[PDB]
Amino acid sequence: DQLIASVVPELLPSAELYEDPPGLEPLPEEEPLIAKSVAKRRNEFITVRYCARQALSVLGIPEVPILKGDKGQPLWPDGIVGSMTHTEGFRGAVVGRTGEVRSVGIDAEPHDVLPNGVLKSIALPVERDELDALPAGTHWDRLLFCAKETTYKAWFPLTARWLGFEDAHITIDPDGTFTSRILVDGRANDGTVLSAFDGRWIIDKGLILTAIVVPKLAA
Ligand SMILES: [Mg+2]
Ligand SMILES: [Mg+2]
Repeated sequence: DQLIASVVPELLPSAELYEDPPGLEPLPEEEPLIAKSVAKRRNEFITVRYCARQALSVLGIPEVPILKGDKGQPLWPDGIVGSMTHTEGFRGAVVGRTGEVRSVGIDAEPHDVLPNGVLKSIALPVERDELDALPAGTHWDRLLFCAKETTYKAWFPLTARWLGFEDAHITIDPDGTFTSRILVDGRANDGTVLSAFDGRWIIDKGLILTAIVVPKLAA
């Protein structure tokens, strides 16, 4: 009953953990990336890459470092796309072949009200009214935050550009889907235009997991 696996296609292997297993190490090439980091950050960095290497192995890729670009993005092997996320009680990664999908993003958050002031900073005025109308029993504010994070993670590998909270309008459906409408220039690096993303969401184990897969276009 893994969360990521329940919201991405079977052809995108994923792996996740809810605690840091004892004894894990970064690969040698990864050590400089967390040398200056606090211990909590070291732990999540190491464990999420353990998960990513597990998923990569399913695609036939043996142990390899996963470094980071200047904008924080993970640097995947040739022919691979993927995404990672970590929060209190969750580390997760998903990967896929560029021959199968264009991009993927995921995000995890605890299923609770957003911290004070955060919803105001992330939500368009219309989004706030929309969330107020969704069915009781779900922290839709936190789900919106997650979906916004996921939208940027799926977007950046295809554009190499920023996407702020105000640059996409996210509509959440109670049925476990959402849509992200892009409000900025959507020209992508493959010549196409990105105007909207389709996403999926699940709440389980006290956590929200959101995911966007950007499909390949028809030939
Ligand atoms: Mg994190
Ligand atoms: Mg996040």
